[PDB]
Amino acid sequence: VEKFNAENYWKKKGLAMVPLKFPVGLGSRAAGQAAALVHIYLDGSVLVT
Amino acid sequence: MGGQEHFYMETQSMLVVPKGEDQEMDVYVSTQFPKYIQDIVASTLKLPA
Repeated sequence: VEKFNAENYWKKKGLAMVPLKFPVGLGSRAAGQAAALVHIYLDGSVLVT
Repeated sequence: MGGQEHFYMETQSMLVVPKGEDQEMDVYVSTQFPKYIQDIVASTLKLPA
């Protein structure tokens, strides 16, 4: 990229790298609670929500 | 001893409605046995419960 930028005036290439720390978490324990309901019917099939 | 007609004031009534997805069927029936309606409808449609 630096060799390209040295040989060209009206066009420039660029390069960059950034790191990532995305923390995951809500403010409280109550904000993270979840629930579900699962049924098993007599033919063996399952309904989940 | 002779028989007897139930003579429920509401006659046999039902409205069956396909969802349009995965052959889902919502069946609204005047019945005493929703689980039985589920079995015979799914069996006739070759579907899981």
